[PDB]
Amino acid sequence: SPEQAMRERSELARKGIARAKSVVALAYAGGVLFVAENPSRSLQKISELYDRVGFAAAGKFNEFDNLRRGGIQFADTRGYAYDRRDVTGRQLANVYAQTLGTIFTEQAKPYEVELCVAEVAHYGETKRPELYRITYDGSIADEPHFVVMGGTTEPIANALKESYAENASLTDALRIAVAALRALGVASLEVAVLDANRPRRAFRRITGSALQALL
Amino acid sequence: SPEQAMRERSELARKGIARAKSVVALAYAGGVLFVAENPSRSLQKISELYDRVGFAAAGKFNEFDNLRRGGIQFADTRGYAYDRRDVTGRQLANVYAQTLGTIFTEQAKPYEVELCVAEVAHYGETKRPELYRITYDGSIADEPHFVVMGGTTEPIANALKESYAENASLTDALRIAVAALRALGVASLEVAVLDANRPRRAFRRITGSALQALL
Amino acid sequence: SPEQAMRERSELARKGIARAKSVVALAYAGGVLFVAENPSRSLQKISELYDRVGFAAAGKFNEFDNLRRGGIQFADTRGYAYDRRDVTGRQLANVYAQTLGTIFTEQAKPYEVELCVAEVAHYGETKRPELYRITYDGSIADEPHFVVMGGTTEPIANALKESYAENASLTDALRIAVAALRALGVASLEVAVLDANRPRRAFRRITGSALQALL
Amino acid sequence: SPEQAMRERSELARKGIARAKSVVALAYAGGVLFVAENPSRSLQKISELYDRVGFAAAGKFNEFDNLRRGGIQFADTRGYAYDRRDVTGRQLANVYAQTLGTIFTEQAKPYEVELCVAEVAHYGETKRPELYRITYDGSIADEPHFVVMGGTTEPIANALKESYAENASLTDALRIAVAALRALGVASLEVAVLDANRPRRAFRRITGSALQALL
Amino acid sequence: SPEQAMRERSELARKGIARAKSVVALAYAGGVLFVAENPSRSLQKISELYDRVGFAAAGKFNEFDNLRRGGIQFADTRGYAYDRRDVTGRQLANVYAQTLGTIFTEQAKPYEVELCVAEVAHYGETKRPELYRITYDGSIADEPHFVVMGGTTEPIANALKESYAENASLTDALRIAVAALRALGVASLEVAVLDANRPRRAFRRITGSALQALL
Amino acid sequence: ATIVALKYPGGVVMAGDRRSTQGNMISGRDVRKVYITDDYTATGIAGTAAVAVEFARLYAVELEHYEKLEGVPLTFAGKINRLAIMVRGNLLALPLLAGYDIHASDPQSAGRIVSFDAAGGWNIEEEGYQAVGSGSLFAKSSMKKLYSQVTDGDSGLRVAVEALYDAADDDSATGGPDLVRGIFPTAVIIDADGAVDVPESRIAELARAIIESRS
Amino acid sequence: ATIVALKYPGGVVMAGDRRSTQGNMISGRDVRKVYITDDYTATGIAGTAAVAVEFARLYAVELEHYEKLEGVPLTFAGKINRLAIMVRGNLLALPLLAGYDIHASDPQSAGRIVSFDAAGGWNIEEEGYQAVGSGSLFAKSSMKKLYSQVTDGDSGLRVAVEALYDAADDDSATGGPDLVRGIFPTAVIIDADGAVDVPESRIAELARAIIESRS
Amino acid sequence: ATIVALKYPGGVVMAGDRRSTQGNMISGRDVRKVYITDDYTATGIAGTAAVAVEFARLYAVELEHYEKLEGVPLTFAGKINRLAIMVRGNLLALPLLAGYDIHASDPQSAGRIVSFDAAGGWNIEEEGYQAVGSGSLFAKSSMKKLYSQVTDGDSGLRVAVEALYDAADDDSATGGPDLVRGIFPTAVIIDADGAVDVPESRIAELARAIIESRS
Amino acid sequence: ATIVALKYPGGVVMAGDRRSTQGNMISGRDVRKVYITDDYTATGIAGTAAVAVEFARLYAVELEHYEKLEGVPLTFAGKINRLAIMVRGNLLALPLLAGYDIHASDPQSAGRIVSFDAAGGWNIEEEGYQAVGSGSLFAKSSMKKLYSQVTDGDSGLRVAVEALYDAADDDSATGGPDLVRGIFPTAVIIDADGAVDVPESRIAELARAIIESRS
Repeated sequence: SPEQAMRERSELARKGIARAKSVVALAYAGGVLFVAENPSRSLQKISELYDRVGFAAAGKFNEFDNLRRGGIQFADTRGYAYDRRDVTGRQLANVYAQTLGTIFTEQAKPYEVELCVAEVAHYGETKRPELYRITYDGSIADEPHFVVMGGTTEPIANALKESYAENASLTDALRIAVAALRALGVASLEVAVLDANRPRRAFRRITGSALQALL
Repeated sequence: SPEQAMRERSELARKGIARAKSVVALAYAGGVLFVAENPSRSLQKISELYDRVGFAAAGKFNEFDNLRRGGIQFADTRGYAYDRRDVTGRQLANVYAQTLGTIFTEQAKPYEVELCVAEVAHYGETKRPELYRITYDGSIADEPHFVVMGGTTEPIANALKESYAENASLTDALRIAVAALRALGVASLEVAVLDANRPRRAFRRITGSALQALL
Repeated sequence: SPEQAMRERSELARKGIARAKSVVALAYAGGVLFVAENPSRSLQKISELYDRVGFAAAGKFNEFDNLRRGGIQFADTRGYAYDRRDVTGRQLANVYAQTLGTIFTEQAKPYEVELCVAEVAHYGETKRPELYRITYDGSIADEPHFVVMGGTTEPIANALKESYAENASLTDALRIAVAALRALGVASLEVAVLDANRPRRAFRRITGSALQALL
Repeated sequence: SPEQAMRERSELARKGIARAKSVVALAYAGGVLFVAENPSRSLQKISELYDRVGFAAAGKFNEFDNLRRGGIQFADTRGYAYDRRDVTGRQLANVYAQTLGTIFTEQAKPYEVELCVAEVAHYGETKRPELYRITYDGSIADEPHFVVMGGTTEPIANALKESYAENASLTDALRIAVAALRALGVASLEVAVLDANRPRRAFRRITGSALQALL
Repeated sequence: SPEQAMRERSELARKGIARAKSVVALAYAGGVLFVAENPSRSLQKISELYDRVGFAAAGKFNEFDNLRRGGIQFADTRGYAYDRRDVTGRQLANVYAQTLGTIFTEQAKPYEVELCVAEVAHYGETKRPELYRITYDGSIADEPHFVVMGGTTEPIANALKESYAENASLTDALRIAVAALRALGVASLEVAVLDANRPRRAFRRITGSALQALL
Repeated sequence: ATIVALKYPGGVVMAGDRRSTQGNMISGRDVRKVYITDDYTATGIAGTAAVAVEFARLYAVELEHYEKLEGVPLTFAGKINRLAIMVRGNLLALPLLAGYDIHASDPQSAGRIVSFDAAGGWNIEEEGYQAVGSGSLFAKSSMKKLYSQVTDGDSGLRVAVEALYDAADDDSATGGPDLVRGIFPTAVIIDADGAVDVPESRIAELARAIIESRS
Repeated sequence: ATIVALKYPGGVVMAGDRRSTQGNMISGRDVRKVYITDDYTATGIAGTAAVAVEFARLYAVELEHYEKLEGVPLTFAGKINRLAIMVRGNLLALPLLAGYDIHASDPQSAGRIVSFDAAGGWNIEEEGYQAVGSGSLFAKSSMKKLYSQVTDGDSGLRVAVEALYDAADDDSATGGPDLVRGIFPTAVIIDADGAVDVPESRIAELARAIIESRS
Repeated sequence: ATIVALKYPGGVVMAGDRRSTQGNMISGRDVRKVYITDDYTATGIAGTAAVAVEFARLYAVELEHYEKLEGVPLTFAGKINRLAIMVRGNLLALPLLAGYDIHASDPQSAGRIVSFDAAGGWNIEEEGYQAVGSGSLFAKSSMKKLYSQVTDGDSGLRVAVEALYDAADDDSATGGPDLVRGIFPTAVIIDADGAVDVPESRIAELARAIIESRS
Repeated sequence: ATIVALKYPGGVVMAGDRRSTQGNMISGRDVRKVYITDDYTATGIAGTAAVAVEFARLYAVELEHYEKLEGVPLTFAGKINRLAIMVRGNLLALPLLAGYDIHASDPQSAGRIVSFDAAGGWNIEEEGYQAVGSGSLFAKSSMKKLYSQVTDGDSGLRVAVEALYDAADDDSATGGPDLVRGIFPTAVIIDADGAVDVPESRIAELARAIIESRS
């Protein structure tokens, strides 16, 4: 009875994911904003995959750390093989979806992780940011505005659907994301951005007095 | 009891396929028309396999993306091995049927996908278009007029059986397909054709103001 | 309890075979006549294995297409190895029986196919035609007059046991086979013969106005 | 519970063997006489293994054909390795017993076959013929006078225990075997002998007018 | 529940062994006497392993024939590797115990065999004979006087415990063993000795008029 | 040895000599070096009979294998591709290919000649004639002057025989017409109706006429 | 053989000779050494026709495979990277690459020339012209003086034809204009609208004008 | 050593010398170099006795293996194919094959001679005689003049013995008739009734008559 | 070193020298080069003691392994086959084999001598004597004149000792009788009762008599 096994695995994965904290991604005027609750400085849930590709995850740290390392290795190999412009968010999202589906199908215990991949336009180019959401069983969706993962996401989803404006500022977006997450100072918070105005490397980490000044 | 397992797998595959959207293929005077509902620009369900061979699928994106990539690789290898005229829709349909049957038999979870392969005559030749339908368990059928896959296909099947005319125009066929699918503007729609009047590459994508003008 | 599993597999194979169409083979004066109901021109159930060896099958197309390809490859290899006269219907029937038995024993799901192998005498030689029947579990039988496979074979078997004459003509045999199958014009019918009067290649396909004239 | 599985496999093998026809072997003055009911000329249950070694089997044709081929290959290899006099009936019986035991133990479905190996003295030598019986689970027994395999063997066993004489003639032994089997003309009968008076190859097949004259 | 499986396997092995005939070994003044009931001349249960090592077994012939061949090969390899005096009964008993334990543990069906290994002193040396008993699950025991294997061994064990004398003669020991086994002429009996007075090869087979004269 | 092929309106002709030597000693007298490998294709290898016949057999087997597997003969472009794979795998003498293109727009310009260089690369001749072998230079120089007289099949055959005679006149490794033994060169003519061997009497008469004219 | 490529405002031109020789003997007369492998890219190999055509076919297949898999054509930087992998794997004659960069900031300075050295390393030409082959030195020395006259496509074509003529004047392995047979060099022009082959009449007129001027 | 085979109406004869040497020293005196490997086939290798006997044994084993496996002897075309595989695998001295074709249309023209060159390619002789070995040239030159006297088996045997004598007269590595020790060449005659060895007395009388005539 | 073997009515004798040298320096004085490897078989290798003893040990182990496994000693034809496999695997000095055939029809003509050439092929001697080693030529030339005096075992032993003396007289690498140290050649006699070593006193007396006669 494959239906019973599939339902039990889905329930286990949902229970595992729902116990994790909430990480949210926003698309403001200058790129993509990542906000997460990280009480530990040593462990991080937001990282960098390539020049214009970001990474965010929620769930067991060891399960998505390996996925992040594999994605970084794959992006580096593909960039060195063809060119640096070959690597895009679509390919990383697709390979992550295939890997998650294979883990869900063949492995004994499914991964209790949620994945988000964000891409920004190259320097001197105009293009709307792209956000992708990968679900534990391999499902892939495209989110035009924002992605909310981890925990009770419904109240935060409603709080973000309301009072959301395009082409906002970094400070305004940061306050909106913080208010949505609360529905929280320098500590227990992790903020990273994908600045499209950077020449080559768009990933940038905000931590310290700069975050307090922005807040 | 293999019968119980086979019935459960078939029920799971049918339930998975029935939740997907509807994609329809039509055979008009100038080739084969593909119409699908695609709210995401990034993800596509209609692609190209060879010079005169098309591809269309419905279901989980990750499951048929791999099949499309494998079919493209196989077609390229066979074309480089013998000749460019060796590759036909029959061989691709047969290999897809064998792959789907093997997945259904040996793999733990069956693929919830529906496959359609369409071929057109070469330049300067007269031959009726061929349409093939591959079902998840490996079943293969030949459809002379149209193929409907995904979702509640019965109302669309009746709406296409009625008011269908051979040797129609591109615009008339597009309107007929849209009306059948509704039983829907530039957005949330994907249209591709296989133009037999092209010298070598018959696949062509219609997107933008051209689609609105045709509509 | 191997008995229960064997009975369930046999029941599944019989149910799968019984849903397929009927293909019949006749031994007239000039060779072997193959008649089958094939509404699709693209898919064929009657093919050629070697110079004087034919092939006929009923059931799932993908399951016996692979068997036909393997038999053709084996016949070609054996002919190139020893000589062209080495290949006979007995060896092909035996290898098909071994393959079907192995599939039934080890594979998860048995093949729902029925196989018939017919051979004719070489040019300038006198020898009665040989007909073999291979059943899904590997059973092999020798049929002196005719083989009926697929569907409700009992009424056709009785209709062929009655009003059957040796050393008949091609037209008379064709009418007898058509009447037995009905118990059906150019379309939805596939006719092939093994003409013993041919020098080297005995297989011949009748399709088009010739079939109507013969009918 | 290995006992239940062993009993079920033994019952399945006995049921499979009991549906087959009866083949009997007799030891007359000039060698070993093999009589079997073979309505098909193409398929044979009696063959030759080496110069002075015979073979007889009852059951599924495909199951013992492979055993016969393997025994022939093994005998040829052993004869080419050491000498032609190395090969004896004991070694073939032992290897057949090991193969049957391994098939019964490890394979999913046991072989429903019965094996008999007969040997005769070399030219210009005096030695009583040897008969061996190999049973499906690997059991080996030595039969001084006759071996009966296949079908309801009890009535034939009693009919052969009564009215059996040593150093009989070929015709007398043939009539005795035919009468025992009936408890049947040129057709539906297969007769082979192991003539000890032959210089090198003792196997000889009797078929046609010679069999009728002997009968 | 490993206990249930172990008990079922032990019961199956005991049932298989108890149906076999009885073979007994005696230690007289000149070596070791082996007596067994062998109605078939072709099959033998007593053989030779090395210069001063014997072999005896009871149960299925095919199961202990392979063990005897493996022991002979191992003894030959060890003798050629280090020296001829390296090989002793202890090493053969130990390797047989390990092999039987591994078969009992990993293989699906345990071996229904009983093994006995006897050794004698070298030429011109004084040393009491050694007898070892290997049981199907790998258990090893040392028997100072006699070993009884196969069938209802209790009555024979009591009959041998009574009226047994050390340093007896060959004829007296043979009569004692025959009387114990009966609790039987030249036929249906196999007698072999390990004569310590032989220079190099101690194994000797008694068969024919010599056995009758000794009896 | 020398093989010459030249094009005429509506077809192509091929011919070769009948001499094989080991240095300065004549080895064969009636060596055949031109073979028909398809209905519209012939090949020729300058060398021993065994190599040429094996090459022709392998090419015919490959072509027939593809024909039986896919049900349609290969295109002329695909036939050359498979031949080059065989030539590259072998490496040696190099083959010469001549055939008819039935899919060409102009039937009168359908004959083709293909040559392989030492490196194994294939080239399509455009000068209308080609010769390979040791006497290739003399034959080509003769055809250079004699090609203006070719207007039909008979004229082309005469010119080919004259080219062979001229090549044999200046090379000791090429044999000329044998008017004592009666061994003349073999020729093959390919046209719209297929490839056919030329009878030896027309070859003989043309050779006799050329010899008489040269006197 | 010699292949010359030079840049003109708004595009680039490429041309090659039509001679292939085996040392001091002429092998071919109409060898084509320049091929179009993409919409904005052409390649040329100085050597036999077979090697050049196989290289062009392989490069086109690779480019089209990437194009079909990822849906977007490779960047010019990525096209060179894949070509160098093919050159390194092969090792031989070295290729010459000319193409148009449609993503360049300045359309008038978009033509590119790429050369590979003996070691397989690729270099981008900055002097505006490049020649490869046996007569490369003479052609380059001619373009050194004639490059000041290039102002458009026609001027560049004239200068390229003159460079080929000068290279053929001093090298015996390069063929000049054939005014008796009518075989002139082939040229390819790549601009913003794509790569197109130059008609033979304009080539012929330019060659005739150059020859008349040289007299 | 020299082996000579010549054809006569209704059969073929084969003979060889009885000398083996290591350079200038005689090694053997009664070496046998012709063996019977089938009922209608004999072979001969010019060399040491061991190599020839091993080759004959291997060929006989291969032929008998096929005969026992398939129940029918190989055709003459298939016999040559298997022999060439053995020759190619070994590489050395080269074998000579002579046999009778019982399926030939004309019984009087059924004898066959097969020769293998240094490269391993097989050729069928059409001149009626063939000789291999060191003295092959002298024997062939003798048969060239003596072949007009062959009209039956006895004439062919006389001519073969005379050819062997002539070959031994001019070569020191070939032995002539030994009238002191009584060692004469061995001969084999193959006809419709099978291959038989010629008795030594008829060989002796023919050698004596030839020697007397030469004096 | 030299090993000589000659046949006498009812048996065969073998003897060898006792010298081993490294070029011009004597290495050993009592080297034994003849060993008994079976009850009816002895072998001898011309070389160092270690190689000969290892070869004899390996041959004895192989023979005893077969004897123990199959219960019957190998035939003489099978003994030679196994020895040749060992010789071929090693490649070196070549062995000499002498034995008694107990299954021969004539007991008086049962002695056998087997020799291996450089290539490893075995030959059966028919001249009644054979010698191997550096002084083989002198020993054979001596036996050529002295073989007429052999009528029993003692005569054969005398002739063998005389042959060894003659071989040592002309070769510096072969040692003659040492009448100061008391080291004489070793001899082995094989007859119907088995192979036995000759005592050193009879060797000594024969050597002394030969030396006295030579003075």
